[PDB]
Amino acid sequence: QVQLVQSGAEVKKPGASVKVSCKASGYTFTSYGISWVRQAPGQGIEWMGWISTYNGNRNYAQKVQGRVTMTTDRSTSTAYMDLRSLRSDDTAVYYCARHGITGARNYYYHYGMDVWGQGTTVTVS
Amino acid sequence: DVVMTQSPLSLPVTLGQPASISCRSSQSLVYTDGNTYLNWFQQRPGQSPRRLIYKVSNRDSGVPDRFSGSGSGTDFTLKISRVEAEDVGFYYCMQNTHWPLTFGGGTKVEI
Amino acid sequence: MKEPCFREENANFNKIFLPTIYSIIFLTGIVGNGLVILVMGYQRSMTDKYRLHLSVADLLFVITLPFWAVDAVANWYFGNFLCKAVHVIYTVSLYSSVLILAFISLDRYLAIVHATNSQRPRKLLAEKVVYVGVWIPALLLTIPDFIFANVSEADDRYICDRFYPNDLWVVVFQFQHIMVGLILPGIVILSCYCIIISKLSHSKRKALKTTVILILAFFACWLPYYIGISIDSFILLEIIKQGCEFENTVHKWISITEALAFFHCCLNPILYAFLGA
Ligand SMILES: CC(C)CCC[C@@H](C)[C@H]1CC[C@H]2[C@@H]3CC=C4C[C@@H](O)CC[C@]4(C)[C@H]3CC[C@]12C
Repeated sequence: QVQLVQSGAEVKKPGASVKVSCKASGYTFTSYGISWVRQAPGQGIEWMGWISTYNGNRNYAQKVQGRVTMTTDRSTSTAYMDLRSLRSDDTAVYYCARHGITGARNYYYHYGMDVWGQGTTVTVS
Repeated sequence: DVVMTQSPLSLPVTLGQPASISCRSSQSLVYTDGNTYLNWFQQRPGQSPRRLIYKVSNRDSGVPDRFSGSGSGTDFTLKISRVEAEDVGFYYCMQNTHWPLTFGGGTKVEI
Repeated sequence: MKEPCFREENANFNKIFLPTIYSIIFLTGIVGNGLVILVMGYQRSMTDKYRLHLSVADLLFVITLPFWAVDAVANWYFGNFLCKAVHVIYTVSLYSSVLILAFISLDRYLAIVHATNSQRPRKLLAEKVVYVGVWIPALLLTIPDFIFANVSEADDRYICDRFYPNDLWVVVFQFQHIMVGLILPGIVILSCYCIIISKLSHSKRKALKTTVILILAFFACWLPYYIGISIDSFILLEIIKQGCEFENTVHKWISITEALAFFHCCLNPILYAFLGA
């Protein structure tokens, strides 16, 4: 079955780094892209970034640009997100979603958000 | 880039009675191929968001017949013809036509 | 470190302009190839024998077109097996025509250059060697179409496409396409014709001119498409960096020149009707 499994909840000191994973199963990993989103407690859902598992094209949001990097692993079919220079504002829940489709003659971004992860709670103190 | 405004902030409804949540965008959400890509998400407390309706009024697989969506252009609406005890949660509307995607404010359905 | 460019689609160019061209090409090619096969098979020379093979190779492509047209208009309702079948048939009919043209060039070389003792190798070559040299390599070159051609679902849309692990197999197979379809048969044809013209300088032209016209038309219908493929492959290698609008422009022109090159399945019955056979 199509599913995405994330890592566990975690607590970090200010100025540390967070590396959160997202493993996909039940579908061809390289036919889509992975979008990383976050939701803060008592706040709306905010988009954070998009990475293409096909050709390694990535795009980060302007608010988080300069502190976030994304990578993929085809052999283990997983996607990572590394966030550095943490502040107390980064305490949130991070979700991983399947977003976009990327084939030989199709490279769109308006298909997806069908399946999501369980989300990991990152607490910065 | 594109802001989405939802109403009402809180929607107290009674069982068996319809409910309506309306959100409007800053720009026209019509793509260059004539299709509108606005979809609705439901989030229960302690779980990841789950879609209900995509492409303005197309339902997913597994959602009941109560949920329906309408509106076009820059004003879209979600309606629940009969509120049940399992409809409590947060509702969001997200557009995927302009890069990047944006989410709505979120409305809490209170039984 | 590289930003992405997503493709652009509009309802006016794709969904209206491309189905009409596909339908016109389908009706023209099916009628022409059906008439040619009916006349040849059930009433010759050797060029006619090779042109019957070209007509049969064109029929598969014409059959394949009603699927691409429907996919362009509405959707892909035909499943997963038919996706692979369409890709395999398209590749076979694409690769099995240029080789037959090269065989025609070799036959003309044998007939004109020697003309003394050639009826035996011409027979042997025509009957025995075309099956083992045109169709078998064409079938073998379709393994990637068997493997990587799949249908994928996004929202309510099914797409038939070749899904590779990353953007380098696309370059590899585009270079393979160019090398197989344009260079080695091109070298063979242009060397046979160079030696023929060298032999006939100090000196038959009713069939030689017809064959030359056919080969020139076939190789002139495909040249813009090959130029577009080369430019796209030189963009994927990141040797050409000219922004993001340039990529969309070249993609649109590749689509247009592919639609133009899809007219190669009608040249044979046009040179049959006009030149009088
Ligand atoms: C998988 C699909 C595409 C079949 C692949 C094999 C096709 C392309 C091959 C298999 C055997 C071939 C046929 C073998 C013999 C003849 C007789 C000849 O007088 C005309 C061509 C014709 C009719 C060939 C056309 C191409 C052919 C049908």
